[PDB]
Amino acid sequence: EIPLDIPEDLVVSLKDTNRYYYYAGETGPAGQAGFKDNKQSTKAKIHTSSAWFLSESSINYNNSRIVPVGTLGSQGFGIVLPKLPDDFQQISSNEKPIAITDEMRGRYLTFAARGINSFGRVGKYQEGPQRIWVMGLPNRGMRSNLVLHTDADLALMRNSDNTISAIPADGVAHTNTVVANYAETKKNGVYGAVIPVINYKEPAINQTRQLIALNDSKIQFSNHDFNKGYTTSMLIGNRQQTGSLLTYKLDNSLNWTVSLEANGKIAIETVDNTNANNGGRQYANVVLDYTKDNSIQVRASVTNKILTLEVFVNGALVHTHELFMERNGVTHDIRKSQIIFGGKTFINEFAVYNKKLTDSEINILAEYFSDKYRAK
Repeated sequence: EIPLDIPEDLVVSLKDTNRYYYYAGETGPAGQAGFKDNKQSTKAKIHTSSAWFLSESSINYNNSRIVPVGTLGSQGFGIVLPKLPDDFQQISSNEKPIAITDEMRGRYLTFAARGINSFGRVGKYQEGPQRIWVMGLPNRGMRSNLVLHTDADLALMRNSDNTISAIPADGVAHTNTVVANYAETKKNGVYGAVIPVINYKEPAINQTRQLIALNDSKIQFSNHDFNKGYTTSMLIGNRQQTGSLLTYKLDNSLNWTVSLEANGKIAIETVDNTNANNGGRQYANVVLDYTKDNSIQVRASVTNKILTLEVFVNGALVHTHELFMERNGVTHDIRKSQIIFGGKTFINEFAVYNKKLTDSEINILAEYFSDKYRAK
Protein backbone atom coordinates (compact mmCIF):
# COMPACT_ATOMS: atom_id res chain seq x y z
CA GLU A 1 0.00 0.00 0.00
CA ILE A 2 2.80 2.40 0.96
CA PRO A 3 5.49 3.45 -1.57
CA LEU A 4 8.90 2.00 -0.75
CA ASP A 5 10.62 5.40 -0.89
CA ILE A 6 8.66 7.25 1.81
CA PRO A 7 11.16 7.78 4.66
CA GLU A 8 10.44 6.36 8.10
CA ASP A 9 11.25 9.52 10.11
CA LEU A 10 8.08 11.61 9.69
CA VAL A 11 7.44 13.51 12.93
CA VAL A 12 3.85 14.56 13.67
CA SER A 13 2.84 16.65 16.67
CA LEU A 14 0.54 19.30 18.11
CA LYS A 15 2.25 22.68 18.35
CA ASP A 16 2.59 24.70 21.56
CA THR A 17 0.14 22.88 23.79
CA ASN A 18 0.26 20.47 26.71
CA ARG A 19 -3.55 20.37 26.97
CA TYR A 20 -5.37 17.65 25.04
CA TYR A 21 -9.00 18.46 25.85
CA TYR A 22 -10.94 21.46 24.54
CA TYR A 23 -14.45 22.81 25.02
CA ALA A 24 -16.88 23.80 22.31
CA GLY A 25 -16.24 27.42 21.36
CA GLU A 26 -12.48 27.14 21.77
CA THR A 27 -9.91 26.96 18.99
CA GLY A 28 -7.55 24.00 19.01
CA PRO A 29 -3.81 24.08 18.40
CA ALA A 30 -2.00 24.02 15.10
CA GLY A 31 -0.54 20.76 13.90
CA GLN A 32 3.05 20.40 12.75
CA ALA A 33 4.72 17.73 10.66
CA GLY A 34 7.97 17.12 8.84
CA PHE A 35 10.72 14.62 8.24
CA LYS A 36 13.44 14.55 10.89
CA ASP A 37 16.19 14.26 8.24
CA ASN A 38 15.10 16.91 5.76
CA LYS A 39 18.24 16.46 3.64
CA GLN A 40 17.24 12.82 3.09
CA SER A 41 13.58 13.53 2.26
CA THR A 42 14.47 16.28 -0.23
CA LYS A 43 16.97 14.03 -2.02
CA ALA A 44 14.21 11.43 -2.36
CA LYS A 45 11.94 14.28 -3.57
CA ILE A 46 9.30 13.60 -0.89
CA HIS A 47 6.85 16.25 0.27
CA THR A 48 4.05 16.16 2.83
CA SER A 49 0.29 16.58 3.08
CA SER A 50 -1.59 16.97 6.34
CA ALA A 51 -5.13 17.05 7.68
CA TRP A 52 -7.31 17.24 10.75
CA PHE A 53 -9.81 14.42 11.37
CA LEU A 54 -12.95 14.29 13.54
CA SER A 55 -14.09 10.97 14.93
CA GLU A 56 -17.59 9.78 14.04
CA SER A 57 -20.60 9.66 16.35
CA SER A 58 -19.98 5.94 16.97
CA ILE A 59 -17.12 3.43 16.71
CA ASN A 60 -17.49 0.34 14.52
CA TYR A 61 -15.83 -2.39 16.58
CA ASN A 62 -16.48 -6.14 16.73
CA ASN A 63 -19.26 -5.79 14.15
CA SER A 64 -21.29 -3.37 16.29
CA ARG A 65 -21.62 0.36 17.01
CA ILE A 66 -19.99 1.51 20.26
CA VAL A 67 -20.50 4.86 21.98
CA PRO A 68 -17.32 6.98 22.09
CA VAL A 69 -15.94 7.67 25.55
CA GLY A 70 -13.31 10.24 26.47
CA THR A 71 -9.76 9.58 27.62
CA LEU A 72 -6.71 11.79 28.00
CA GLY A 73 -4.31 8.86 27.61
CA SER A 74 -1.83 8.55 24.73
CA GLN A 75 -4.62 -2.26 25.47
CA GLY A 76 -6.08 -5.75 25.61
CA PHE A 77 -9.32 -5.52 27.59
CA GLY A 78 -10.55 -1.99 28.11
CA ILE A 79 -11.68 1.19 26.39
CA VAL A 80 -12.86 1.08 22.77
CA LEU A 81 -11.27 3.90 20.79
CA PRO A 82 -11.88 5.09 17.21
CA LYS A 83 -9.46 3.78 14.59
CA LEU A 84 -7.89 6.09 12.02
CA PRO A 85 -9.15 6.32 9.38
CA ASP A 86 -12.23 4.04 9.47
CA ASP A 87 -13.83 5.78 12.47
CA PHE A 88 -12.94 9.36 11.43
CA GLN A 89 -13.93 11.88 8.78
CA GLN A 90 -11.32 14.23 7.33
CA ILE A 91 -12.38 17.82 8.05
CA SER A 92 -9.45 19.90 6.76
CA SER A 93 -6.57 19.64 4.31
CA ASN A 94 -3.83 21.38 6.31
CA GLU A 95 -2.40 21.89 9.80
CA LYS A 96 -4.26 25.11 10.69
CA PRO A 97 -6.11 25.24 14.05
CA ILE A 98 -9.67 23.93 14.18
CA ALA A 99 -12.42 26.09 15.66
CA ILE A 100 -14.19 23.68 18.03
CA THR A 101 -17.93 23.69 17.35
CA ASP A 102 -20.93 22.51 19.32
CA GLU A 103 -21.32 19.68 16.79
CA MET A 104 -17.88 18.32 17.80
CA ARG A 105 -18.68 17.75 21.49
CA GLY A 106 -17.91 14.25 22.69
CA ARG A 107 -15.62 13.43 19.75
CA TYR A 108 -11.89 13.06 19.13
CA LEU A 109 -9.90 15.38 16.88
CA THR A 110 -6.57 14.16 15.58
CA PHE A 111 -3.96 15.75 13.35
CA ALA A 112 -2.21 13.48 10.84
CA ALA A 113 0.27 13.85 8.00
CA ARG A 114 1.73 11.74 5.21
CA GLY A 115 4.67 11.63 2.84
CA ILE A 116 4.06 11.88 -0.91
CA ASN A 117 6.74 11.13 -3.49
CA SER A 118 7.40 13.15 -6.63
CA PHE A 119 5.19 10.82 -8.70
CA GLY A 120 2.26 11.77 -6.43
CA ARG A 121 2.10 8.35 -4.71
CA VAL A 122 0.93 8.95 -1.14
CA GLY A 123 1.97 7.25 2.06
CA LYS A 124 -0.40 6.56 4.91
CA TYR A 125 -1.62 9.34 7.17
CA GLN A 126 0.29 9.15 10.48
CA GLU A 127 -0.91 10.77 13.71
CA GLY A 128 1.19 12.12 16.52
CA PRO A 129 1.29 10.45 19.92
CA GLN A 130 -1.73 12.30 21.33
CA ARG A 131 -5.32 12.98 20.28
CA ILE A 132 -7.64 15.75 21.44
CA TRP A 133 -10.90 15.05 23.25
CA VAL A 134 -13.67 17.60 22.72
CA MET A 135 -15.49 17.91 26.04
CA GLY A 136 -19.06 16.66 25.90
CA LEU A 137 -20.37 19.31 28.31
CA PRO A 138 -22.62 21.84 26.52
CA ASN A 139 -21.31 25.41 26.50
CA ARG A 140 -23.77 27.80 24.77
CA GLY A 141 -22.46 30.81 26.66
CA MET A 142 -22.20 28.93 29.96
CA ARG A 143 -18.41 28.70 30.02
CA SER A 144 -17.77 32.12 31.55
CA ASN A 145 -19.60 30.82 34.63
CA LEU A 146 -18.16 27.28 34.76
CA VAL A 147 -15.95 27.36 37.88
CA LEU A 148 -15.43 23.61 38.48
CA HIS A 149 -15.71 20.70 36.05
CA THR A 150 -14.54 17.12 36.49
CA ASP A 151 -15.40 14.32 34.05
CA ALA A 152 -14.32 11.06 35.70
CA ASP A 153 -13.57 9.53 32.29
CA LEU A 154 -10.59 11.89 31.92
CA ALA A 155 -8.85 10.68 35.11
CA LEU A 156 -5.44 9.06 34.65
CA MET A 157 -3.06 7.19 36.95
CA ARG A 158 0.46 8.15 38.03
CA ASN A 159 2.95 5.28 37.96
CA SER A 160 6.02 4.76 40.13
CA ASP A 161 8.33 6.25 37.48
CA ASN A 162 6.06 9.36 37.44
CA THR A 163 4.84 8.53 33.93
CA ILE A 164 1.08 8.91 33.52
CA SER A 165 -1.10 6.28 31.85
CA ALA A 166 -4.68 5.11 31.55
CA ILE A 167 -6.35 3.48 34.55
CA PRO A 168 -6.75 -0.27 33.91
CA ALA A 169 -10.32 -1.47 33.35
CA ASP A 170 -10.09 -3.79 36.36
CA GLY A 171 -13.19 -2.69 38.26
CA VAL A 172 -11.40 -1.71 41.49
CA ALA A 173 -10.58 1.71 42.88
CA HIS A 174 -7.14 3.22 42.32
CA THR A 175 -5.86 6.09 44.45
CA ASN A 176 -2.69 7.05 42.52
CA THR A 177 -4.89 9.16 40.27
CA VAL A 178 -4.55 12.35 38.23
CA VAL A 179 -7.88 14.17 38.51
CA ALA A 180 -8.36 17.84 37.65
CA ASN A 181 -10.73 20.76 37.42
CA TYR A 182 -10.75 20.77 33.62
CA ALA A 183 -12.55 24.12 33.45
CA GLU A 184 -9.19 25.57 34.55
CA THR A 185 -7.33 25.80 31.24
CA LYS A 186 -4.62 28.32 32.21
CA LYS A 187 -2.97 27.17 35.46
CA ASN A 188 -2.60 23.73 37.05
CA GLY A 189 -6.05 22.35 37.81
CA VAL A 190 -4.98 18.92 39.09
CA TYR A 191 -6.58 18.21 42.46
CA GLY A 192 -4.38 17.59 45.47
CA ALA A 193 -6.94 15.46 47.31
CA VAL A 194 -7.15 11.66 47.33
CA ILE A 195 -9.76 10.81 44.70
CA PRO A 196 -10.25 7.07 44.10
CA VAL A 197 -11.31 6.26 40.55
CA ILE A 198 -12.70 3.00 39.15
CA ASN A 199 -12.40 2.14 35.47
CA TYR A 200 -14.61 -0.73 34.38
CA LYS A 201 -16.30 -2.22 31.33
CA GLU A 202 -20.02 -1.45 31.65
CA PRO A 203 -22.02 -4.28 30.01
CA ALA A 204 -24.94 -1.99 29.17
CA ILE A 205 -22.76 -0.23 26.57
CA ASN A 206 -19.93 -2.72 25.78
CA GLN A 207 -17.57 0.13 26.63
CA THR A 208 -15.57 1.39 29.58
CA ARG A 209 -16.24 4.42 31.74
CA GLN A 210 -14.91 5.73 35.02
CA LEU A 211 -16.42 6.62 38.37
CA ILE A 212 -15.11 8.67 41.27
CA ALA A 213 -15.59 6.46 44.35
CA LEU A 214 -15.03 8.60 47.44
CA ASN A 215 -16.16 5.80 49.82
CA ASP A 216 -17.45 8.35 52.38
CA SER A 217 -14.35 10.57 52.17
CA LYS A 218 -14.82 14.22 51.23
CA ILE A 219 -13.39 16.65 48.70
CA GLN A 220 -13.76 20.31 49.63
CA PHE A 221 -14.01 23.47 47.50
CA SER A 222 -14.00 26.78 49.37
CA ASN A 223 -14.74 30.48 48.83
CA HIS A 224 -17.87 30.35 46.64
CA ASP A 225 -20.10 33.43 46.92
CA PHE A 226 -23.63 32.04 46.78
CA ASN A 227 -24.97 35.61 46.40
CA LYS A 228 -23.96 35.27 42.75
CA GLY A 229 -26.31 32.30 42.43
CA TYR A 230 -24.71 28.86 42.23
CA THR A 231 -25.44 25.53 40.54
CA THR A 232 -23.95 22.07 41.09
CA SER A 233 -24.81 19.48 38.42
CA MET A 234 -23.79 15.84 38.88
CA LEU A 235 -24.12 12.51 37.10
CA ILE A 236 -23.93 9.45 39.36
CA GLY A 237 -23.49 5.86 38.21
CA ASN A 238 -25.64 2.75 38.30
CA ARG A 239 -24.64 1.33 41.68
CA GLN A 240 -26.33 1.48 45.08
CA GLN A 241 -25.23 4.59 46.94
CA THR A 242 -25.54 6.19 50.38
CA GLY A 243 -24.36 9.25 52.28
CA SER A 244 -23.54 12.92 51.83
CA LEU A 245 -23.27 13.22 48.05
CA LEU A 246 -23.28 17.02 48.17
CA THR A 247 -22.94 19.37 51.14
CA TYR A 248 -23.13 23.15 51.08
CA LYS A 249 -21.45 24.63 54.15
CA LEU A 250 -22.90 28.09 53.63
CA ASP A 251 -21.72 29.28 57.04
CA ASN A 252 -19.88 28.03 60.10
CA SER A 253 -23.43 27.59 61.48
CA LEU A 254 -25.50 26.74 58.38
CA ASN A 255 -25.16 23.64 56.21
CA TRP A 256 -27.42 21.90 53.71
CA THR A 257 -26.85 18.33 52.52
CA VAL A 258 -28.16 16.06 49.76
CA SER A 259 -28.02 12.66 51.50
CA LEU A 260 -28.63 9.43 49.59
CA GLU A 261 -30.30 6.44 51.22
CA ALA A 262 -29.79 2.88 50.02
CA ASN A 263 -33.49 2.50 49.14
CA GLY A 264 -33.18 5.34 46.60
CA LYS A 265 -34.68 8.06 48.80
CA ILE A 266 -33.01 11.47 48.81
CA ALA A 267 -32.95 13.12 52.23
CA ILE A 268 -32.40 16.87 52.39
CA GLU A 269 -30.70 17.72 55.68
CA THR A 270 -30.57 21.28 57.04
CA VAL A 271 -28.51 22.34 60.05
CA ASP A 272 -28.69 25.92 61.34
CA ASN A 273 -27.39 26.44 64.88
CA THR A 274 -28.64 30.04 64.84
CA ASN A 275 -32.26 31.05 65.37
CA ALA A 276 -32.56 32.04 61.68
CA ASN A 277 -33.73 28.56 60.64
CA ASN A 278 -34.81 25.48 62.57
CA GLY A 279 -33.34 22.71 60.43
CA GLY A 280 -34.25 19.06 60.18
CA ARG A 281 -34.77 16.52 57.44
CA GLN A 282 -37.00 16.58 54.37
CA TYR A 283 -37.27 14.07 51.55
CA ALA A 284 -37.19 14.96 47.89
CA ASN A 285 -40.26 13.85 45.92
CA VAL A 286 -38.38 11.07 44.13
CA VAL A 287 -36.88 7.62 44.58
CA LEU A 288 -33.65 6.94 42.70
CA ASP A 289 -33.35 3.72 40.69
CA TYR A 290 -29.72 2.74 41.26
CA THR A 291 -29.75 0.27 38.35
CA LYS A 292 -29.55 3.31 36.04
CA ASP A 293 -27.44 6.43 35.93
CA ASN A 294 -29.13 9.47 37.47
CA SER A 295 -28.41 13.19 37.26
CA ILE A 296 -28.84 15.42 40.30
CA GLN A 297 -28.65 19.19 39.95
CA VAL A 298 -29.01 21.82 42.67
CA ARG A 299 -29.42 25.49 41.80
CA ALA A 300 -29.44 28.25 44.40
CA SER A 301 -30.19 31.97 44.37
CA VAL A 302 -30.71 34.78 46.88
CA THR A 303 -33.79 36.99 46.54
CA ASN A 304 -34.68 39.50 49.26
CA LYS A 305 -32.86 37.76 52.14
CA ILE A 306 -34.21 34.29 51.17
CA LEU A 307 -31.96 31.57 49.74
CA THR A 308 -33.93 29.24 47.47
CA LEU A 309 -32.45 25.86 46.55
CA GLU A 310 -34.11 23.71 43.88
CA VAL A 311 -33.20 20.07 43.25
CA PHE A 312 -33.57 18.57 39.77
CA VAL A 313 -33.33 14.80 39.34
CA ASN A 314 -33.10 13.67 35.71
CA GLY A 315 -34.30 17.12 34.67
CA ALA A 316 -37.37 17.13 36.96
CA LEU A 317 -37.89 19.45 39.92
CA VAL A 318 -38.30 17.28 43.02
CA HIS A 319 -37.51 19.65 45.90
CA THR A 320 -37.64 23.37 46.69
CA HIS A 321 -36.03 24.70 49.86
CA GLU A 322 -36.12 28.19 51.35
CA LEU A 323 -33.58 29.32 53.94
CA PHE A 324 -33.79 32.64 55.76
CA MET A 325 -30.54 34.56 55.46
CA GLU A 326 -31.76 37.43 57.69
CA ARG A 327 -34.29 36.50 60.38
CA ASN A 328 -34.66 36.67 64.18
CA GLY A 329 -31.60 38.92 64.47
CA VAL A 330 -29.21 36.61 62.59
CA THR A 331 -27.41 37.46 59.35
CA HIS A 332 -25.83 34.56 57.45
CA ASP A 333 -22.90 35.86 55.37
CA ILE A 334 -22.53 33.21 52.66
CA ARG A 335 -19.85 34.92 50.57
CA LYS A 336 -17.45 32.07 51.41
CA SER A 337 -19.61 28.97 50.98
CA GLN A 338 -18.02 25.52 50.84
CA ILE A 339 -19.05 22.87 48.28
CA ILE A 340 -18.33 19.33 49.51
CA PHE A 341 -18.67 16.08 47.56
CA GLY A 342 -18.77 12.83 49.51
CA GLY A 343 -20.68 9.71 50.50
CA LYS A 344 -20.37 6.10 49.40
CA THR A 345 -21.12 7.43 45.94
CA PHE A 346 -20.10 6.83 42.34
CA ILE A 347 -19.72 10.21 40.61
CA ASN A 348 -19.23 10.13 36.85
CA GLU A 349 -19.18 13.90 36.23
CA PHE A 350 -19.80 17.13 38.10
CA ALA A 351 -19.96 20.76 37.05
CA VAL A 352 -20.24 23.84 39.25
CA TYR A 353 -21.43 27.22 37.92
CA ASN A 354 -21.30 30.54 39.74
CA LYS A 355 -24.76 31.44 38.53
CA LYS A 356 -28.24 30.04 38.95
CA LEU A 357 -28.81 28.05 35.77
CA THR A 358 -32.04 28.83 33.97
CA ASP A 359 -34.70 26.19 33.38
CA SER A 360 -33.39 25.86 29.83
CA GLU A 361 -29.79 25.41 30.98
CA ILE A 362 -30.85 22.82 33.60
CA ASN A 363 -32.60 20.83 30.88
CA ILE A 364 -29.64 21.12 28.50
CA LEU A 365 -27.34 19.63 31.14
CA ALA A 366 -29.85 16.94 32.12
CA GLU A 367 -30.12 15.82 28.48
CA TYR A 368 -26.33 15.78 28.06
CA PHE A 369 -25.97 13.59 31.17
CA SER A 370 -28.75 11.30 29.96
CA ASP A 371 -27.19 10.87 26.51
CA LYS A 372 -23.49 10.74 27.51
CA TYR A 373 -23.30 6.96 26.99
CA ARG A 374 -26.29 6.64 24.63
CA ALA A 375 -26.33 6.08 20.87
CA LYS A 376 -25.80 9.30 18.94
